[PDB]
Amino acid sequence: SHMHTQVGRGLLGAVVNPLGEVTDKFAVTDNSEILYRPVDNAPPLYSERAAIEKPFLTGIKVIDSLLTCGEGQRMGIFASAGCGKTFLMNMLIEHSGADIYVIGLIGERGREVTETVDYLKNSEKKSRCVLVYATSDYSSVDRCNAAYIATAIAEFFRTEGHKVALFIDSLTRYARALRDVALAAGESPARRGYPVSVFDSLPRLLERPGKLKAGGSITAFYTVLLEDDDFADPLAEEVRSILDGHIYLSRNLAQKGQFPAIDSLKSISRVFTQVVDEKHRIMAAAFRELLSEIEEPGENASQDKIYNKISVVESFLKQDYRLGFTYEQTMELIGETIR
Ligand SMILES: [Mg+2]
Ligand SMILES: [Mg+2]
Ligand SMILES: [Mg+2]
Ligand SMILES: [Mg+2]
Ligand SMILES: [Mg+2]
Ligand SMILES: [Mg+2]
Ligand SMILES: [Mg+2]
Ligand SMILES: [Mg+2]
Ligand SMILES: [Mg+2]
Ligand SMILES: [Mg+2]
Ligand SMILES: [Mg+2]
Ligand SMILES: [Mg+2]
Ligand SMILES: [Mg+2]
Ligand SMILES: [Mg+2]
Ligand SMILES: [Mg+2]
Ligand SMILES: [Mg+2]
Ligand SMILES: [Mg+2]
Ligand SMILES: [Mg+2]
Repeated sequence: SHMHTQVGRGLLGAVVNPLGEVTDKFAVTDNSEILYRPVDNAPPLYSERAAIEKPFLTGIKVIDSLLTCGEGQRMGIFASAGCGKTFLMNMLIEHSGADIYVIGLIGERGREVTETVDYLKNSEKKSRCVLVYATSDYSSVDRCNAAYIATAIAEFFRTEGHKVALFIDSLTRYARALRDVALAAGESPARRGYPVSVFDSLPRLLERPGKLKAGGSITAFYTVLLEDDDFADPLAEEVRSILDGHIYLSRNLAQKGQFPAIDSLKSISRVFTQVVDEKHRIMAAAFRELLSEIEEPGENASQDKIYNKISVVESFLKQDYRLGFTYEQTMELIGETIR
């Protein structure tokens, strides 16, 4: 729906339901600025936008080296359901360096909200974070406003000059509420269940981040559930065309317990070239080649030479949920791999 919510620095630390009223806190802020603002703004004008040049730093070896984000980039995260997803999302909030985090949970169960709120309660970031949510027992309309409230909230801190990270968990549940609305209103399913309206409403939502000439950015990570194929779920093909790339979490890698379960084969930052230097571009392309050739101890046979590179590769890609690496560390460690 078309609507107004609360924004401001008073909301830092807050949990916000799909109306706009705080229902819990993971932190207490000393500021109490609380303006009332529209939930459905338009994207910035092409004349208002900065170019994407400086990286968004996550702290996660495998994205900061091979899928570097740009401040103001809009990134997909494609994952089947589970922890994998929320393991990666917890790290982005932990080991990135954004000024503010706005997190929008859509359509999950109540336990899934509580888990995020407990995560937040134990994050040093907790004072820089806002959480909007809509569980599955709320209505289609309310699930769509969660997305809008959370963007709306991220938008305020952007005109106040902050570098903002935005997370929408399940775009595919945004979009499904979006359609149950359109079908309630009485509209004809075009594409595979979905009124043509939802796919013209999508660019408007997704182009409201990121970076502005006046200073202010919203880098936006957006989740997409993988349940069936590009024929059966139209979203993935559409979301792919509108966003600036995508991290693919792998079931195969997860089912072996490689975490984070990122298939760099299937992932791309579309702003890579323009946010990392030519040093990087090369070393990164190196490593990908390496990965390709590993496909082709235990413990004393001179096969040893194999196992010890698999194990620096596997050691580089794996990361402990508590550890953030900075550019240098990441870049050093990747150098130490291809020599
Ligand atoms: Mg609506
Ligand atoms: Mg950064
Ligand atoms: Mg890593
Ligand atoms: Mg990055
Ligand atoms: Mg998956
Ligand atoms: Mg999983
Ligand atoms: Mg998952
Ligand atoms: Mg984690
Ligand atoms: Mg975690
Ligand atoms: Mg995420
Ligand atoms: Mg803004
Ligand atoms: Mg948005
Ligand atoms: Mg940003
Ligand atoms: Mg989907
Ligand atoms: Mg598709
Ligand atoms: Mg776009
Ligand atoms: Mg893309
Ligand atoms: Mg790659």
